[PDB]
This record gives sequence, C-alpha cells and structure tokens, in this order.
Amino acid sequence: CTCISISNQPVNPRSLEKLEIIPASQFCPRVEIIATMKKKGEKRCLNPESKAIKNLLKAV
Amino acid sequence: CTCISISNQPVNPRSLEKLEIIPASQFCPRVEIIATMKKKGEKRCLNPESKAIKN
Repeated sequence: CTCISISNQPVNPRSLEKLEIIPASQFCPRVEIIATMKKKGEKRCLNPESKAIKNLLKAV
Repeated sequence: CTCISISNQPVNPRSLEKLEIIPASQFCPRVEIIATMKKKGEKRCLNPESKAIKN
C-alpha cells in the first residue's frame, strides 16, 4: 500500500485539488483514499471508514 | 478541464485500478471524474451527474 498512515483530520473541500480512491487489490488489502491538497500539492491519506470522509465524497 | 467527453456507461468495478475526483476550480467549472482501468491503457471520464457512477 502507499499509505504509511492515514489522517482523521477533516479536509476542507475548498483546499482539495484532487481525491483518488484506490480499490482494495492484491498489492494492498484495503481501499486507500489519497487527497492531493491545493496548498502545496501535499498528499494525505484519508480514513475510508471515518464519517468525515464518507460525507466528503458525498458532497462531490 | 481534461474531460472533453463524459461516459454514461458503467465501469466494471473489477477492472478499476483507481478513480480520481477533481472538484471544480477556476480552471475547470465542473467536477471531473476519471476511472483508470487495470489494462489496455484505458481511462474513462465518468458522468458526475449520474447516480449510477456513484454505484
């Protein structure tokens, strides 16, 4: 997997440049949500189980 | 904007490598959704205004 850790902090959708969802595969046993922030092109994994994340996708 | 065409044809979840969601910006007025498949170098821009795409 690419995520060494995942953040539980809410992401401001206005600061989000891109969000990539990577389905659970053979290379990685869990779904990974990677957010690319506008700020400084900083990547950050989000919690696919968190509620703050479940909604984030809904909004978009 | 990178999606000049958007598809209404559902993607086989098994063939999906990843899905990218790009919210609207000052460079592109709409949200763009792109699925990258596992083979054939295939990518597909999906209709965000499609409930099916949310399936």
